[PDB]
This record gives sequence, C-alpha cells and structure tokens, in this order.
Amino acid sequence: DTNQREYYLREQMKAIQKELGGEDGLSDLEALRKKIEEVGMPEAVKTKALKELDRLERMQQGSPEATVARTY
Amino acid sequence: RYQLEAVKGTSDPAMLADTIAYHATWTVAEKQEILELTDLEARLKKVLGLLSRDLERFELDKRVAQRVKEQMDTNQREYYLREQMKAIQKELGGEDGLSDLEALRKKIEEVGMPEAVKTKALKELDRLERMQQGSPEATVARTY
Amino acid sequence: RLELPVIPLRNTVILPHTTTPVDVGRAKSKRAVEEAMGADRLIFLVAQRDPEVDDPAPDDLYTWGVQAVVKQAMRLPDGTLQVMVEARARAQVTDYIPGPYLRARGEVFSEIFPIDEAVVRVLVEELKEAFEKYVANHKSLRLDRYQLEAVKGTSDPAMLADTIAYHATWTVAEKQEILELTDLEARLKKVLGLLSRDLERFELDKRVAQRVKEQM
Amino acid sequence: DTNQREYYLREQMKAIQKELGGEDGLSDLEALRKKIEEVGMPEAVKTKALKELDRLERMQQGSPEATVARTY
Repeated sequence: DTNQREYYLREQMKAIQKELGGEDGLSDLEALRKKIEEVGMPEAVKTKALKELDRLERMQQGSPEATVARTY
Repeated sequence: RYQLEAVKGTSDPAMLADTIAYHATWTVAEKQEILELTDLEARLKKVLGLLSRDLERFELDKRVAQRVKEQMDTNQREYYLREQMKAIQKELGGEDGLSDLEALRKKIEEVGMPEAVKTKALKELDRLERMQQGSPEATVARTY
Repeated sequence: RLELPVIPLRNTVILPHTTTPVDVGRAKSKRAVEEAMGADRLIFLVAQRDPEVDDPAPDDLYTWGVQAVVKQAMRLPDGTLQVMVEARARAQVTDYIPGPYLRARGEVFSEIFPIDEAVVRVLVEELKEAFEKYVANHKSLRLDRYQLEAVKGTSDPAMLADTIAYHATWTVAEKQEILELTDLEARLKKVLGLLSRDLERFELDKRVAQRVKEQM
Repeated sequence: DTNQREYYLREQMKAIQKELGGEDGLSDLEALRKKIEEVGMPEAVKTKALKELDRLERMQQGSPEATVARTY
C-alpha cells in the first residue's frame, strides 16, 4: 500500500505539471520551429535546432532524452 | 525434353553415344579429348564417368542450396531479432535516445585500433543496445 | 505497347495469373481506370514503391511490369476506384512518360519460361504442403481458409506459385522481387524460402511470447 | 497506462535480450570458464573455482561485488 501510494503520488506530481504541459502543447514544436526564422542565429545552430525539433514529437514527461533535448 | 525420344533415329551405339555427348554442353577440353580417342570401350567409360560426376554434382548443388536456404532463414531470424530490438530502441527515442551508437561504431572502424582491442571495442559496444537512459549500463560503456 | 495506362499501386503486388485489387487515393490516378475502360481493360501495370511522391512520378517504376485484363470493374467515383485485375504475363518496362498521370511502355507477354515442368509440378505439390503448414500456423495474419481452397484444380504451376506468393503477407519488396524474376523455377524457390522465413518468424514470436511471460 | 505500456515494452526488450544471440554469454564470460577446465589443477582448487563461478551470473558490469570475482 505504501509503495502504491508513493507511485500514485509521483504520477500525480507528473500529471499536475499543467504549466509545462501547456508550453509543450502550443509553444513546443510550433512557435519554437518559427522562432528559428524570427531571430538571428548561426546557420549550424539553426540546423541543429531543427534536429532538436525533430527530437520532439513525443511527450516531454516520457523519455527523458526528449525532455533534455527540449531543454537544449 | 524432345530429344529424349528422338534417340529413336540412332540405333547403333556410336551415333547415339556421340549425339548424347555432344548435345550435352560442357567444357571444350573434355569434348576435344573424346575426339582424340579411337577405342570404343575407353571413351564409353570416360563418358559414363562424366555423366556420373555431373549427376553427383547436380545432387550436391541441390543439397547445398537446400542447406543455404536454412542458413538464410537463420540469418533473417537474427535480422528480425535486430528489427525488434532496434524498433524498441527507436520507440523510446528516434534513431536511438541521442543518436550516438552509429557514430560510435563508425569511429571504432575509422580509428585504427589493434585487432584484440577491436574485439573488446565490439564487445563493449554490443554491451549497449540494451540500455540507453539510466544508472551505469549505457553511460559507463558509452563513456568508455 | 502503346502507353497502356499504369495505375500507381497502393501497397499492392500484381503477379501473373492471379487476381489482385488496385485502388486509388488521389484525383490524379482517378483517370487511369477510365482510360483502362476506354482501352478495353487491357493494361500494363508497373508496380511502385511503398507510398510514393504525393504526385504521380514515373521514377518509382521497376524493370518489369505485367500485362493485365480486368475481371471486376467497380464504378466508385468517390476517391477510390476498385479495379480487380487478373494478370497474364510479365513484360519489360521500356521507358517512362512523365505525368500526371504517368505512362509506361512494355513488350509482349513473357511466354518464354524454363522447362522440366514435371519437377515444377512436384514442387507445386510441395508448395501446397508448405502453404498448408503456413496458413494453419499463421492464423494471426487474419487470412481466411478460403485462400487454401483455391489451390485445388491447378492447371498451371505459375498461377499457383504466384497465388501463394501474394497470399502470404510480408514485405512488399520481396513480393515484388518475386514478380521481377523471369525464371519460373527460381520463383518457387524464393516463395519456399520466404514461407520458411515467415514460419521461423512465427516460431520465435511464440518463443518470445512465453519468454516475456516468464520474465513477468 | 503509459507506464504499464513502457514497462511491458522494457520487459519485451529484456526477454529478447537473453535471446539476442547470447552475445554477452560465452564470448565475454565462458572464455574464463574454459581456462578453468583445461589446466592440470588440484581438486580443491577446481572446487573453489566452481564455487566462485556459481557466485557469478549477477551483472558486475554495474555491481562492484563481482568484479572482484572476475579478477579472482
């Protein structure tokens, strides 16, 4: 019971990250994709940001590789 | 399959044997050695041995092909094994978690290491493909 | 021949003397069925790779196409025309005509084949054995037993070989390489090898099923 | 739902790993097994070697408790 309660606690903590989820829904993969053209950035940095966008298309609270890629 | 019953026109042994030996295609030297013979029994034995060896080679090639089919079945077994493992690696992250394994294996090849050192490199590289995220099971070996 | 219409296939494989459905998923390929209707339903279908350019491109065609006479002609002018074709024989793709929609030229029916047809019929019997072993084990493919009821009354080894080659589901590349080879006898060996490959795949699927259950 | 899905997927990975050609087995471990079985050795030494060989089968690759066994 204690183990299941702690598991539900951590999962509910993951759920209640609504503010992070809202950024992922609209700003992430959409506004950031256009942000490359809106601001001045080096060509190689822009293209690596394009791969970082390609590292997206999955939930940021799932595989931590995607989470840290979105942090990058 | 029409010359099989066309041997009706050949009744004496010489013409039938010559037609059978000629209409079956093989190397130039073997065919020319027959013409250099004037004794019937010796060349008949030679042609009989040629036919027996060709039949044996046909049977051996058929058996070899049948065993090669099982071998390639096992090869495609290992291939779909890799397919499932790579799909699972891909499901967590596209082209692996950080897309590193291909580059690491390319650097192993392109950096000239000793052959035994190469063996340890491939072993510690195959030690990957079963973890990519957590406590030291990939990160320790990736760093190594 | 004279630019017989080529329909861009939708993950479909056409083999000689075998019924195959062909559909469309674009407005560009909608005219191909009607041009076939005008051409008395005698067409030269050249296969294309898994889903191609969004527009019909005559660059995904392969070396060999196949002649086909339409058996079933459904009129569905709603974005999907279902034409069922029974192919006659393969042919060599001469060139390509840019579209949309695309055309391709072909030669006469491939009427030349190897002989020793008696051993080919023996291998057809063994192929029926192998396909019975296949479909009976492969009930997870959702392939009906009716496909095992059509290999009876076979008057020609090639039609049975092609029917078994298409009725077993695997990668489209292997199914297409089955068509591209003009050797009658090597096609049966390819079919047997791929059937055994799918058999061992099913075997290890079961194996890893109990293995993962044991892991749980 | 996602956690149970990924748990079953990880279990699939583990189950297929033991069947993935047994790459870790024999090549990186049983080589030492043969060398024990091919040296003219006292009986008690072989008994101790087998005792310390059965102590393995736990991953020293993440555990320092059996690197000492491998070096032994």
